[PDB]
Order: sequence, then structure tokens, then C-alpha cells
Amino acid sequence: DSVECPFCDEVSKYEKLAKIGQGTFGEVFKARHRKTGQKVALKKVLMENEKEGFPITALREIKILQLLKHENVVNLIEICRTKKGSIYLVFDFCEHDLAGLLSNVLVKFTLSEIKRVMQMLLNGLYYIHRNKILHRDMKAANVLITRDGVLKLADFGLARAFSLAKNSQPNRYTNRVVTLWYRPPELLLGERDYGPPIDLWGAGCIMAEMWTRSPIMQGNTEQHQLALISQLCGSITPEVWPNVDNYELYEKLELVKGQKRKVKDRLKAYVRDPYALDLIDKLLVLDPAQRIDSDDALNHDFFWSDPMPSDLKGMLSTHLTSMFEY
Amino acid sequence: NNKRWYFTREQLENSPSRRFGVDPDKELSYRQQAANLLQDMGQRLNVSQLTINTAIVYMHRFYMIQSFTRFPGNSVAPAALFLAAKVEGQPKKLEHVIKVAHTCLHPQESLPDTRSEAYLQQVQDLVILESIILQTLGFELTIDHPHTHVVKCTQLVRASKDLAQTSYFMATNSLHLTTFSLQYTPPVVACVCIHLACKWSNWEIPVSTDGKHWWEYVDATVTLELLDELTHELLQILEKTPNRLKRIWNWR
Repeated sequence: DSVECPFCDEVSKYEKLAKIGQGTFGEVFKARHRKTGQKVALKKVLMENEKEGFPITALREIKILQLLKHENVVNLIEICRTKKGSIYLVFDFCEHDLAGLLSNVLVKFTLSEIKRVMQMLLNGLYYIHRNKILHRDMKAANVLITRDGVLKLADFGLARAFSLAKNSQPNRYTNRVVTLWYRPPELLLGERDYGPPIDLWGAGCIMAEMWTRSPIMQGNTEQHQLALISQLCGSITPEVWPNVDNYELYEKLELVKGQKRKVKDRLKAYVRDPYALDLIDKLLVLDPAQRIDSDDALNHDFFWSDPMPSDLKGMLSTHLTSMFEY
Repeated sequence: NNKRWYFTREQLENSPSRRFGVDPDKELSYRQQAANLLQDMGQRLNVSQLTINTAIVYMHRFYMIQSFTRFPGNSVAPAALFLAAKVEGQPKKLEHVIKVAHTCLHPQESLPDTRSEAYLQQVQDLVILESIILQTLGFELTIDHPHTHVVKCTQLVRASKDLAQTSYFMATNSLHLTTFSLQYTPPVVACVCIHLACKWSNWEIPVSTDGKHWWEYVDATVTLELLDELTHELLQILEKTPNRLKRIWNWR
């Protein structure tokens, strides 16, 4: 027979449409409420092996999405079952993502619009950080925008909660997180007591990506990355980055010794505005404790200069009526 | 919203189990029994009381939707616990929780062949049940407990260590023995725990310099009249519980 279930609707009440994102631990359809036409995104809980009942990392994600209710963070509407069995995460549908826009050449951003995007992106980071959450997966692909031009951070699959590390016991978080290209130096050198700044780095890589239309530092492996970074920010030394020696991989990874900071310069050609440059710079700072934070970044003169942040709705509609996603 | 898992006295009366032949009295004991099973298991599996409480809350809420006649306490508990453990950052391995559950319910029998079909089925059985639990709870697994406020609520009346201890005991037994957690917010239950703890320890909480009673600093909705009714129900069932009261009795 059947079991009572008042608080978990069958996913049948949504009509699948098209596979929109093929990320890791994410099989993302689009869907339509069979009654209201309301569009949603369905993330089916992978259960590849999971020989330990419901996937804990899934429980983690679920706890987090429920806690984050904010305008620049994706929205979990509910959770649905199938009646083996399957579990679906249901979110408010958003029509574009930053990856789909930056690649499509039919799309162009004015300086002011770009300002709004970053303003929205940094504000969202301020929120989650204020809620002691790390996103740990910063990349254009995980940044969505609705029809009405609202930016929303998404995919908290890798996200985890963080604590104030005192009592003489540094944290042991997982080290191999966030995509390679958008990954920060602290993690490559094998840090396990990292914090908010790791997402800020990601945010840096995105800023540039707004003008360059392409992930600025593409690396084959963790070694090719670290070099590629140093070839933009300069050489990793105790002079520029105090106590960077303590890492077991410091030069025990054959790091390139001769490099001077060539960030502003290598970018001037793409981004013209001197303010934008100055920000991208304080975001792509090597030493995490010297890298700019969500709060201060917002207060940067960039967000307060003649070309003031604009709303995006007009562009999105006039631009294309289609949704940009791989 | 935030009232879904809180019920009225009439609602508790007309439970899912009532509608299948179960007397109020019968049912309340099924709960206590499940709680006991949990407490026992959790100790053996070496999880925090916090975890065991979360389990107990899951169990309570669960049987406000499902009936004991369809789901026997003995099968739901291990699943509830298993879930609570993962949820609270103390995961226990599935086999590990089945073993312990077995020995508690059948202290004599020996564990089946971990290769047999019998065993494999009770493994699938628990995973299924944990699923049903998740669904019945609408995947709302973040729980808040009186103990959080009772550490802060005792600090608020500058209580003795003994009076504090005693308070926690009330707190935890309230969870096992009564359905308070299905009726009153954690803050409130904490007050009920402390009030009774005073009455038991012949401790008198001094009225504020204003005239306000200590509980108004915790949950405005709390009236002495209520506290007196709850502490009465709580003490009543405690007295019926063997050896329980003995643990806080002043013997000197």
C-alpha cells in the first residue's frame, strides 16, 4: 500500500523540459508547473553508489540552501520525491548564467551594467559569509541571472560551514575544492585553514572575465596553474606574503622565483576604467589576509564613479529572448 | 511555516495512531519506549545526547504523521538515530548501527550472517525507512532544543551548579517522557524545566528589581499559571518513572 506524505510532493507535478547544466553531482533539467506554468530548475540528487543511505553531502547542501534566503542567492522552493526512489531539489528558474553570456558574442556589457553585476555578486558573498558559509566553487557557470536582471549565486554542492578558529586549534577543511582556474593560491599550496578570501579570489577571476570574456588563467594541472598565477601576480615570497614559507610545498614544488607583479598592465588592454583595474587588483592579491573583503570591495570607488551601476532588464529582453547555457 | 510541527491538545488527541485503535495512554508509552531505545542505542554508538535528542524529536514529529500500527517504534528508532547522527556531524556506519540495534532488541540472539539474504534485507529495510522519515518530515531536519536556552536560562538566574545540572535532567527527561516538544517552543520548555528544578531544590528565584519575574526575560508568552500546569504534568510522569527521580534526590 501507500504511505501518508503531506510535506513532500511528487515531482510529477512538474513537467520536465530540457537538460540545462551538466555539472558534477548535478543533473539539471528545466521544468514547468503543470498548473501554473511556473518555471523551475530540478536538481536530481545523484545516488551513484551511496552505500550509506541518503548522501550526507546532500544533506549538507540541503541544510545550507534552507538557511540562505536572500535576493542574490538562488532559491530553494521545496524538495520532491518520485514514488528505487528519487529525490529532487526544486529551485526558482533563472534564465541566464554568466558563462552563457560571456561566451556569446551577441552580448555586450556597458561599464555601468558590469558594475551592477559585480555589485550584486559581491553583495551575495557578503551575505553568505556573514552567515558563516563558504561557497567553495566560484566560477561564471555558477552565477545566474534572471529575466529581470537579478544576479544569483548558485550550486552550493561544494559549500560548507566555517568556524572561528581559536583555542589553539587551526581548522582542517578540505583542501581540493573550487575549480582549477578559479582556485586561489592558499589552496594550491595545500592550506586547510582557509576562509572567506577563497571566494573573493574567485570573484576576482570573474571581474576580469567580464571584459576578457574568457577565464583569465587556464591551467592543465595544479603546477601549471600556480605558475600561471605567479606569472600575473608576481613571485610568492615571505616579502610579499609573510610566513608563506611554512607550507610544505613552498619551494618543495619548484616554484618560479623570478616574477614581478604584472596584473594591471596585462589587463589594461581589455578593461579601460582605472577604477575597475584597481579593484581587480586588490581582489587578486596573493596573501589571503591582504586580499580585499566583501564589505570593503563594495565601498570601493568603482561602485561610486560617474558611470553609476545600472539596471539590466532592458538589455536582457532587447538583447535575446533565449536562455544562455552551454 | 514555523507552526507546522507544533500542535494543539485536541490535535495530539486525534493522532494518526488514535485512528487505528491506539489509546492515548498506549501511544504515549510507545513514544517513551522508542525514546529509551534511542537513548540506549546512542550511548552504545557513542553519540552525543544532542544527537539522541534530535533523533527523539524526529521520532515525535514522525508519529504525528504516521501511526504506530503501521510503523513499530522498534524499526523507526534505529533509522531515526542513523539519520540524526549524519545530520549532527557524527555519522555512524550503516552496519554499525544495525549491529547495535540488533543487540539491544535481542540481547540473546546472535547477529545473522552479514552475507545472508536475511541480513541484507534488514539493511535495505533501514535505508527505506530513513527515506520515509525524511519524506514524512518534509526534509526539515534542523532541530532546536531546550538545552540551548537552558544553559543560557540558568546563567540568567545565576544558578548553582547543582541547580543547573538538575535543570538539564528535567530538560532531557522532558524530551523522553512527554510531548512538550510537540506543543511548546524550546525557550518555553526550558522555563518549565528551571521552574520545576527550583521547586524541587527548594530554590526561590528573586523577583526583578522591577517586579518582573525571571521568565519574562526568556519568552514573553510565559505565565506563571502555565508553568505551574506544565511542571505538574512533568513531575507527575516523573514520579511514575522508576528510579528516575532517584537521580536528583537529596540524600544527605
